[PDB]
Amino acid sequence: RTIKVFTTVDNINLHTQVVDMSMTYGQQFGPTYLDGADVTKIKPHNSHEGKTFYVLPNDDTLRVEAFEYYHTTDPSFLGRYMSALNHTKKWKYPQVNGLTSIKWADNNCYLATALLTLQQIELKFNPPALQDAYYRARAGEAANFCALILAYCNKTVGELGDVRETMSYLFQHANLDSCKRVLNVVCKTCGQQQTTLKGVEAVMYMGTLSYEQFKKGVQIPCKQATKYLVQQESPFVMMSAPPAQYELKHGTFTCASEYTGNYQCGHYKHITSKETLYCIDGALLTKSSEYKGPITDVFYKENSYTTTIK
Amino acid sequence: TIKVFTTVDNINLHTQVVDMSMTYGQQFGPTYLDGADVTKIKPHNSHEGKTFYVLPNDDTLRVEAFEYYHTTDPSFLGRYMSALNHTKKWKYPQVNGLTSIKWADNNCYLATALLTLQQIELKFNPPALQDAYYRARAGEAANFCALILAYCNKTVGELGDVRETMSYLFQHANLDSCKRVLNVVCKTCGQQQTTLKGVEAVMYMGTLSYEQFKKGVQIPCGKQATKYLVQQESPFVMMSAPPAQYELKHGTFTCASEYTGNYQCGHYKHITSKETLYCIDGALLTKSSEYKGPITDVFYKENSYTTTI
Amino acid sequence: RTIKVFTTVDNINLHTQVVDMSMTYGQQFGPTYLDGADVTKIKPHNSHEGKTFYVLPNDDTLRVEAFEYYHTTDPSFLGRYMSALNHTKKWKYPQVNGLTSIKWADNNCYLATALLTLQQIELKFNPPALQDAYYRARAGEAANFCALILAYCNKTVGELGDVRETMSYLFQHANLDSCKRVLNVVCKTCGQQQTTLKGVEAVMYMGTLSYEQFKKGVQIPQATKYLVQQESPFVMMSAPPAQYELKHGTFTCASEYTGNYQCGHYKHITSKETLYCIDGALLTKSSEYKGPITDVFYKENSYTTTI
Ligand SMILES: [Cl-]
Ligand SMILES: [Cl-]
Ligand SMILES: [Cl-]
Ligand SMILES: [Zn+2]
Ligand SMILES: [Zn+2]
Ligand SMILES: [Zn+2]
Ligand SMILES: [Zn+2]
Repeated sequence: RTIKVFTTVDNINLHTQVVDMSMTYGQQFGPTYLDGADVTKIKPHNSHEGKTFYVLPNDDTLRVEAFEYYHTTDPSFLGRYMSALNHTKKWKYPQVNGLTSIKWADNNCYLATALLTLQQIELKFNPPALQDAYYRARAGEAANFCALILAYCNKTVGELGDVRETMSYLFQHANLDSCKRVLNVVCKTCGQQQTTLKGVEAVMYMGTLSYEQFKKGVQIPCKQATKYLVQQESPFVMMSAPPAQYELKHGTFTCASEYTGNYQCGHYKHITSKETLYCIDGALLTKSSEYKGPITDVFYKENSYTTTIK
Repeated sequence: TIKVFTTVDNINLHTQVVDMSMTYGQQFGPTYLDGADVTKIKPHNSHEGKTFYVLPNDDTLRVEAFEYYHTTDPSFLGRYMSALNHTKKWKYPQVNGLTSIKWADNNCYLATALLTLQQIELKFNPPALQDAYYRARAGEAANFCALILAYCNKTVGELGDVRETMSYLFQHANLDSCKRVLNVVCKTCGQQQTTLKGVEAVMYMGTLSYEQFKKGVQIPCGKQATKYLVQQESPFVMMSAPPAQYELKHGTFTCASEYTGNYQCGHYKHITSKETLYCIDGALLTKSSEYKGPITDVFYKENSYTTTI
Repeated sequence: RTIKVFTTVDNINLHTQVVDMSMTYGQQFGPTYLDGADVTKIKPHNSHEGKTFYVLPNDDTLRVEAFEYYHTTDPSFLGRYMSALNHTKKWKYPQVNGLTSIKWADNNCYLATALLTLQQIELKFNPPALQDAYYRARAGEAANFCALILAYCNKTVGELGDVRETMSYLFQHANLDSCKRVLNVVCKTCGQQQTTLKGVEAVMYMGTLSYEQFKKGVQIPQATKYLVQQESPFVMMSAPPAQYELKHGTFTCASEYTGNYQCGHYKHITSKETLYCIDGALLTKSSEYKGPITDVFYKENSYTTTI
């Protein structure tokens, strides 16, 4: 006695199947999932009739569809995505001041901070899987998008996390090709040193948080040199620096990432500049005319910059 | 070959003659020795006449398992044995009459559950859980903990919630004959009374004070309303609320659950009302005439209540 | 279409292999690793030609080589070592005041504290795998050594840890056989009680941190406990974390512990020309130190009491 169901790797190309009720899913399909739940070792139930089941690439049709949708060969990917998903579908994604956040759960403050930021910067993912989920995230269905993020960064639920690290991995799969930065390092001894970055390395800097400062001058070892921004072409810039007490002034930035705690007691909050300043702490929300605290990331809007130096 | 026992329940022992060359796995599939996964190792000497947990791989063991555990989930044993392998190394000291746990692997929430379960009238429907619950009260609380972790799909080290844990456990408790009746009075939308049975009858999330729950509580309807208790029939009630500063007065409650810390830095302590107030913090024990602190659960003794409203 | 690679369990006995490009590694070898990375499920790539791959003991040659090198029959060992390794190779091991530390990651403060201590106390591992890695640790390549420690102690990455617990498991595999301690407990009621410990139990004590005090007298259920004879290159004095003042050059190194439950942090203090506090990649100096200490290591050759 057999029933009718669907298998897929992308949840777009559905493949029609007739499962033997006695035999388990695993026997027939190998690794098999039902909205994250690993159903490899259980046997086809009745309620399953005409439901969609994620399976592993175990033929050429599914090996293509997978790579086409996910832009990855890693045969562990689905496993960890489905694992991640099984948890993230039980997380709460409340609307907070227009934005999909996450109620705090499983040290996920860094995923929340990522998710709030991604809704406020111009960006387009190269993988369909990521672009699709990024749309349905902004809507309010951000479970999938989170699972994919955890998957793409090889993180697991409960694992501690870094916003800046996560943004980096995600910007690999963003279309940032036409983004461009030009930096110049002036020592009176060793002369000049200019660099021309494209892609991810064009938008991210680790050293200071103030973008205005980054244009004027920044002191570094070669004794000391002067680093400044020559040309920036990108829709945003991310300015990261080791967490330090810093005053955020309204409307001088897009959003920021706060980090209290030191080791495994570390917590990210998200600050966003709107009509006034809002601090998004998962499901909780504060307002002030100005903000002071340990900031580690700051995002700034940009179109085209050129410096008035030499 | 040597003589050993396989079982799924550790009650029906099945006599076996294991080939010394071949590993356990080859002969039995997944095989465990007090939690330790011995699927890949070969029968040793010291094993003679020891009891080994195996997976349901025939109809005798498929029945015994479901009869004892009240679940068909073929991952259950795996996670129970995994859990067990750790919990058998935990310390379970007696603290003011009660089996606690020395702090280990973020287990403060299991400790708090365990201390509570010893102070509220309850009967588990699964034998596995009832059996272990008896041997827990005695002092052998390793198994009971493993089963709790198992039944709640938690793993060791995983952060935990007392209230969430109690809920999952009360699913397998016999609470059928428990009954609650609640009434919500708005001057706009009139009256609204509800008749809950089972788990939903004993647990409430909103406020900690049981006395206040009988008088009145304010909630949204585009207006706010008045919620009060009409009838309660159960041996205890659990009053949960988001952790908040609250004053515990001696002998106005059975036990409580305290929660300090915010994100992954959260700690549960257990407070119990006896001749005075005792705070059980794993293996540590304090006493005061009164207590003030962030409480999130309070348990109250009850037989039968009816309101004069 | 096939390429040439090497399989091994010890990375000393290399076994030459010709892998089918279509089939994955797993199909051909079972569990297969490339510097920790589990490559059981991926197929032989291009870059791999003439690289060394860790495999599981799946014949008697590799079952011997493994036990010879690791001194353990636990058939899970390599799995967890390679798993551990896959993370520890991404950790930073900076030099700090002469010593290989670790930048903080995955609650690893206790591994850092162990590692800093092991560089400052005379010790020899019985497993080759551990001695080999302990040399390459002191040099600066401490990824392997850490993986092996995590492996040998049945810990995983991110798992919370105890310095004293870790030292114990490690001293099992240290050659401490000729180490010896003699303790005497004097009650005016129940008379005298002396004990003769050898091996690991000879160097470790849980009760107080002061070695000088341990020689004079210590009160227990009361009675008086004192050290009669000590023969070992170091002693470890552990006690539940408590405020304690460290005086320069009265000890080798210590272990600090702030925090209570899962918020606990180990720092390492070392006595050199002055006092240095190693907190992973961070470094402090003071003329004196006061803080919650739980372990203190002392240099010793041969002690005998005048009591
Ligand atoms: Cl947040
Ligand atoms: Cl507790
Ligand atoms: Cl350290
Ligand atoms: Zn210069
Ligand atoms: Zn109303
Ligand atoms: Zn913490
Ligand atoms: Zn005595």
